[PDB]
This record gives sequence, C-alpha cells and structure tokens, in this order.
Amino acid sequence: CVHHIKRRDIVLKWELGEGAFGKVFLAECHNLDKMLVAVKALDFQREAELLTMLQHQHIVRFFGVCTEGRPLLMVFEYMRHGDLNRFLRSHGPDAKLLAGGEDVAPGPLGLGQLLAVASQVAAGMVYLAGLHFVHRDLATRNCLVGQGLVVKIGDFSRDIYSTDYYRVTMLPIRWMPPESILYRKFTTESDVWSFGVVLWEIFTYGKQPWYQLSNTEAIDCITQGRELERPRACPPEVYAIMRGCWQREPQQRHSIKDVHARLQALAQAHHHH
Ligand SMILES: c1cncc(CNc2ccc3ncnc(Nc4ccc(N5CCOCC5)cc4)c3n2)c1
Ligand SMILES: [Cl-]
Repeated sequence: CVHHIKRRDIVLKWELGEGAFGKVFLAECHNLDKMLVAVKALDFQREAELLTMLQHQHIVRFFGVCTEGRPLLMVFEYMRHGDLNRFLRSHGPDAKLLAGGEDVAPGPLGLGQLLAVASQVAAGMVYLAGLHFVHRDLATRNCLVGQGLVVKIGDFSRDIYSTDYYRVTMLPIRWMPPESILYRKFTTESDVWSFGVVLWEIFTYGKQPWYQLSNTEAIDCITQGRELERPRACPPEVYAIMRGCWQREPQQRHSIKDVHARLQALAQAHHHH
C-alpha cells in the first residue's frame, strides 16, 4: 500500500535537523514535477504503512518511501517552523531577547494562538480515536508546525531532554496515566490523558512535565495521583479541561471530541479579542 519513490527523484538540499534514529533533510522531489519536501533518513514498513493509512488535515502528509538501497528514506510534506516543542520554547516569554534580527514580531504567542495550537492537535486526536487508533506517544515533540500556525501530528522517535523517556523498551512516563505506567495499558483514554499533558506543555511554552523530578520520582508522583500545577499563562477554563483529561479512572476522562469542541468554543470566543 506504501507508495515507492525512485532515489533519482529525491535531491537532498540541506539538513533541517537530526534526531536519535535518523536525520531530516529539506529536499526537492520530482514526479510527485518539482516539490519541496522533508525526508527522514534511517519496523520501517509498519511505520510507513501507518502514515499511508492515516489521512487528515492535522496529520503530516506522507508521500512514500525509498527502499532503493541505503539509507531508508521517508518522504513527507515540509513543515517550515519545525517541531512544536521548539516552536513553543522559541516563541515564549523570552522570545524577543533571544530571537534573531530577521525574526518577524518576536515575543510570546498570545492566548488566541495557544488555543489554535491546542485545538489543531485535538482535531488530529479526534480523527485517530474515530479509527480506534491509539497513538501511545502524544507530546509536542511529536507534532510539527507549518507556515501560518498550521499544527499537525507528525510522528507515531526523538526527545528534547534525554529524560523524556524512561527505560523500563522506552516509555514517555511524564505523558502517561497510572494504568499505562503500571500495566502498559494503552487506549484512547491513555491518549486523552497525554493530550491533557500536551495542553500543559502548550500553556507553559514547552516546559517538560515534572521537570523538577527524575523519571522514578515522576512515576511515584503520577501513580500517587499528583497533578501538574496550573501554568501562569493558563486561563482557569483551560486548566479545567486538563483536569477533565486527568481523571484517575480511564472511563471517567472527557472524550477527545468534547475536549476539541470546548477548545474550539474558547478559541472562537477569543478571536475578536
Ligand atoms: C519531529 C516531529 N515529528 C516528526 C518528525 C519527522 N517528520 C517530519 C516531517 C516533516 C518535517 N518538516 C520539517 N521539519 C521536520 N522536522 C525537524 C526539523 C528540524 C528539527 N530541529 C532539530 C533540533 O533543533 C532544531 C531543529 C527537528 C525536526 C519534519 N519532520 C520530526
Ligand atoms: Cl476545575
């Protein structure tokens, strides 16, 4: 089902960044005549199958693979502003004094932009839950930002701090509910919990959840029922949505459809203000 692209049709331009299990290049792709794309260089067939199967406005567009020798390539649409975690951090309260001279309006993202970012990640999660698909690793580091604040889920691995994953098989324990940490029970309800944690990342401008703690201390705090504090930039109504995602019992957590509807209502009420 995965579309195969000829190596000759892929012209690598320059590296955009590099992660753990691969590199990311800006490239030009022919016969897709001349298109600007992002190429990830390294199961490969299973991850490619998933990206082929998924098709939504808030899931990164996938064009196919190149298995003509080595290295294995994955072709995606180019998302200009990169990963959402770095985007949040570089557009936070300390965006002006740290940004470059050419950078357009350096400063923190306003409430309207934070809600639009949150609403687009939720739209992608609504699509995944409708297909009974469990992501298992939802976090801003796995999201991408394109021109005009277009936000999409881009991956189904890399990290900002090495502490994002815990060796139990690497688990993103800071994003996980107690049933996932304790029994590896992954469901659309464990994904809604991770979405509540993504909301916390958005409203802290990309801070690591439980940053003050080591992964073993975070496991203890999470399983004991400790809740992440309300971020300074988070309105009380957004924190109430986070708490709805964080109900201890998986079946008591708000559905992603209701979370999305509430984020969309708040975003619409703030558009003209
Ligand atoms: C990340 C999240 N989700 C999916 C991925 C792979 N998939 C895709 C697809 C399309 C892409 N279009 C542009 N950029 C992409 N990724 C990219 C570019 C630069 C960085 N860095 C490295 C660290 O310092 C700052 C710059 C990071 C990631 C990208 N990744 C990657
Ligand atoms: Cl509340």
